[PDB]
Amino acid sequence: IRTKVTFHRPKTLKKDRSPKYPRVSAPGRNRLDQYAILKYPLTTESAMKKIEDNNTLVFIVDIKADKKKIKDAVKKMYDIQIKKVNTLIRPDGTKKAYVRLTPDYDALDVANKIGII
Amino acid sequence: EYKRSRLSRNRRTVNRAYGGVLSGSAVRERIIRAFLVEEQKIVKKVLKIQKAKEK
Amino acid sequence: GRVIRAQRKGAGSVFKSHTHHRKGPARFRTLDFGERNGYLKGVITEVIHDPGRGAPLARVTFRHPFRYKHQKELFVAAEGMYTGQFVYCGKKATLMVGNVLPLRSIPEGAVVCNVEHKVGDRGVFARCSGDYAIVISHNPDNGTTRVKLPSGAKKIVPSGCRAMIGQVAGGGRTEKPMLKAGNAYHKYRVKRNCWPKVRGVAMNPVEHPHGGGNHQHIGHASTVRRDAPPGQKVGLIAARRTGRLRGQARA
Amino acid sequence: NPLFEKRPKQFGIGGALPPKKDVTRNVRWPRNVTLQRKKRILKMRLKVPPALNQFTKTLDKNLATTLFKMLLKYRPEDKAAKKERLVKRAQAEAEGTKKPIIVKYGLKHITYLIEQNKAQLVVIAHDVDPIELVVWLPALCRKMEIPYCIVKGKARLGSIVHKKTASALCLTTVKNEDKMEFSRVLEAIKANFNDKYEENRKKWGGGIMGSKSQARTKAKERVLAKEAAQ
RNA sequence: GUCGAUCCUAAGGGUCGGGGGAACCCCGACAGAUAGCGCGUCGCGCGUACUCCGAAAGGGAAUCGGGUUAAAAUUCCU
RNA sequence: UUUAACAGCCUGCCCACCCUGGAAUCGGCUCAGCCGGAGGUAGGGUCCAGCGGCUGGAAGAGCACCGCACGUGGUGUCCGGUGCGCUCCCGGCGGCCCUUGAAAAUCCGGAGGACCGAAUGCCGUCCACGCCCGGUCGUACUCAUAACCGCAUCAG
RNA sequence: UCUAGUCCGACUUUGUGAAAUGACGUUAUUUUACUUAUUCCGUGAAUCGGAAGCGGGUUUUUGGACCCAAGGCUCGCUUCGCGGGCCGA
Ligand SMILES: [K+]
Ligand SMILES: [K+]
Ligand SMILES: [K+]
Ligand SMILES: [K+]
Ligand SMILES: [K+]
Ligand SMILES: [K+]
Ligand SMILES: [K+]
Ligand SMILES: [K+]
Ligand SMILES: [K+]
Ligand SMILES: [K+]
Ligand SMILES: [Mg+2]
Ligand SMILES: [Mg+2]
Ligand SMILES: [Mg+2]
Ligand SMILES: [Mg+2]
Ligand SMILES: [Mg+2]
Ligand SMILES: [Mg+2]
Ligand SMILES: [Mg+2]
Ligand SMILES: [Mg+2]
Ligand SMILES: [Mg+2]
Ligand SMILES: [Mg+2]
Ligand SMILES: [Mg+2]
Ligand SMILES: [Mg+2]
Ligand SMILES: [Mg+2]
Ligand SMILES: [Mg+2]
Ligand SMILES: [Mg+2]
Ligand SMILES: [Mg+2]
Ligand SMILES: [Mg+2]
Ligand SMILES: [Mg+2]
Ligand SMILES: [Mg+2]
Ligand SMILES: [Mg+2]
Ligand SMILES: [Mg+2]
Ligand SMILES: [Mg+2]
Ligand SMILES: [Mg+2]
Ligand SMILES: [Mg+2]
Ligand SMILES: [Mg+2]
Repeated sequence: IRTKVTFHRPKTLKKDRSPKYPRVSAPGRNRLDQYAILKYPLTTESAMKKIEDNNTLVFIVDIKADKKKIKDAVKKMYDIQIKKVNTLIRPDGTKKAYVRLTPDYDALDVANKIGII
Repeated sequence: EYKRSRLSRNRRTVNRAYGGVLSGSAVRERIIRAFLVEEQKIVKKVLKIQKAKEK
Repeated sequence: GRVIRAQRKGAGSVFKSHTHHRKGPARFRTLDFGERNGYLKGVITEVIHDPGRGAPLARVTFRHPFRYKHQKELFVAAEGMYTGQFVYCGKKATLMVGNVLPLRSIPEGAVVCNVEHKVGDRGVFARCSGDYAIVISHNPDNGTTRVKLPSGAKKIVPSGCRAMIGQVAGGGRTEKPMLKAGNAYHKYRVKRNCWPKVRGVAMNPVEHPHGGGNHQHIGHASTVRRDAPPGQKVGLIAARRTGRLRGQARA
Repeated sequence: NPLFEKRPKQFGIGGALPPKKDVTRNVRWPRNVTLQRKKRILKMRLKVPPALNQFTKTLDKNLATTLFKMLLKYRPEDKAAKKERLVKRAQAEAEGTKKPIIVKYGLKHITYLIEQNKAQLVVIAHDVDPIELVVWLPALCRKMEIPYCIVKGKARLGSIVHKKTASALCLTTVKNEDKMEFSRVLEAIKANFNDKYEENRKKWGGGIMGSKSQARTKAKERVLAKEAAQ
């Protein structure tokens, strides 16, 4: 018997796809690796003052990189921990990242290892 | 600003039936109405039993 | 020529009804078993104003016949209705102002409003403020009823059609003079884009049959036939007569 | 236990909410369901010409079971059975026979057998769609003096021949061991379809109104009948 | 994270199905097996045909002083 | 001649509400209204607003002034009055309409009580404290008698 | 000199009957009956039709509340606890 005057489509089984061949032969290579994310540090006078005043490293990064990926790229690249990352898109269309290291790390020491100072 | 995480429970409740929804006077009116109307139904029910047996 | 004003209204656009602040359609409950056989009690919660509608509206709450929930309704308010009043709808509802009954249960000579034309259409006749219908007679053989409409016309409707007892509230509205263009502006601001009206004789020939001439004058009979095509049918359409209605004509 | 009590509910208009009820007859069915139900009604409302009305007079249930039981004894071989004999012959051919007795199916093949007068019994399905495929078969069988019957279910006929459906079946010859009971079945079938063919050519079917219409019509004629005696 | 966009809906816009149309296109939830949701752990219950677009002045989770640049900040520093 | 968000405590406007009590010789009351046996006046309470008060924040800051050196120290930042004043916000009342002046997201509360623990150790917990996390895009500058449009560094 | 629209008739959609009248078993006209074509109205398609029981000759002083069944009978039962069946309706 039916207690509802409105007919509702009954639930039917649905299977998950089990393709006989993969549409793509293999996964694509990672196009946003650590080297792709971190293009080069910024060596302007304004950028340099932030190395010691704020313990901050200024990087030019790929425009498609987010703060989460920048944080992981800096960890893999220079083996340093980050307190916070601030990003902006410059008028020339490139992305700049202000990376502040934790007190456990010294930006000036890391800057010398990079080779900008 | 009424969100539970932002306001203590005592500030968004009144300890009474329909507290925070009906005033005290309104609750009093409903309670009396519910009791009196229910009593009148009993009178109607009994009153028709005395007349039903009339035969 | 160009498309005259009367023709441009049908396309909609700037001539659509202004309904932004309207409270919704005012109508009876949907006909169901309870109203067909017995009666259902409702309570009036508030009497509200509907922009563009002279007659006030009444919000009524009903207990749903078979669902655990309230059933909200919006009725055209009858004269005498008040908040907290109990309203009874159904075949066996008593003959009192505000109740909704089928015409079959309403005796001859009664005053009714919001009368259905088709059983269950929820009311189409006598809905404006101060208007009502009068039950004339019943025809048990045909199962039909005769009622007198506000215009003075007699109509046959099936006896199952529902109607509210009494007349529509808000009567006497049109007796008060407006006195001002601004009052007319506010009246039609909430109805539709129909005011002010420019006289055809004040226009040019391109946009109205009455336009043009070195004097303002129609130049041909303003009475036009029924079959005139759109754009030509202006003035007194299919007029059986004209001039002041004297004697039996104004009956 | 005195703590248990009866709590009756007073139903009716404006009373206690009624419990869950069967509203099946009021269900707003999908389009497909509605169309097939209206299709059934429309067929019986309209007058059915005799050539189509003869398919409603199907073989009786009691005789149908006997006829279908015999057909099961002459089923065509299955796909697995068919392959199993073709390997028994290949080996036989390598190592250096009787005509089968089975039911004939297929409208094209059956019509040929009827025209050649080699058919002894034709079984026709009553629910062939389009009906024009078999609406003429009874006339052909009558003209060829071959007994025929109309049975219910093209799916049932198809199951005999290992097919989803079959429009009609034919028996060119039965095995000699059971030619007596088969002969009796022919007499009953021939007396119900072939012998009644001429009288059924003027029997228009359909014209059946709905139950509400019939009740409303029967009430009107009672008034006329009740006024006849007075 | 705290200023906005982003979210919400307004007049309205764009559409499924259906109905039109040689077609470009027209109508726009109106001819229809909606979307799914809830609770247990896949089952029960519910279920009225749009999970769409439409506001940097409508609605709306949360940042404040003090300091800092040649040029930025309720965003940087404390 | 200064005092932020935020936190706690206090205060309790104009209204609303509660208890006692029972009013004509009617009284209470606003600039205007208006309110009272459907319970006034009066007496005592509850609640609501705050861009109100105090403390924390916070003087360690800011500002002013006087020094010492050419970063560093000291002193002060105090006590009242006034209003048909101006700007903004709020409260309450009244006038006006044949005009009665959006919606939804979201959030809070309520009615109901299926179901559920313990014989006292489990269950429940919108309480306090502690721990972790925080995407994307916009952000410069002009906003105009020179950064917008008018062919321009145009009296528009 | 034409045209959208509009009015009007025929055929088509378009079937089932009856009566009156008329013409040559067919057949026109008129009125009327039927419901499934077609058209329209209503709803979240929620008590329609018929026949029984019951009553005689289910809800109206009130601005409340109202759902997921109490109860009875009856099988299985891994039993005084679960799962089904029929009433309640
Ligand atoms: K034109
Ligand atoms: K206008
Ligand atoms: K005018
Ligand atoms: K003229
Ligand atoms: K906005
Ligand atoms: K608003
Ligand atoms: K700060
Ligand atoms: K704040
Ligand atoms: K900025
Ligand atoms: K200028
Ligand atoms: Mg940013
Ligand atoms: Mg005028
Ligand atoms: Mg002029
Ligand atoms: Mg002209
Ligand atoms: Mg914000
Ligand atoms: Mg809209
Ligand atoms: Mg489009
Ligand atoms: Mg389509
Ligand atoms: Mg719909
Ligand atoms: Mg549906
Ligand atoms: Mg959305
Ligand atoms: Mg949007
Ligand atoms: Mg805004
Ligand atoms: Mg600046
Ligand atoms: Mg007092
Ligand atoms: Mg302090
Ligand atoms: Mg100081
Ligand atoms: Mg201002
Ligand atoms: Mg509770
Ligand atoms: Mg700026
Ligand atoms: Mg400037
Ligand atoms: Mg400016
Ligand atoms: Mg230009
Ligand atoms: Mg009829
Ligand atoms: Mg419909």
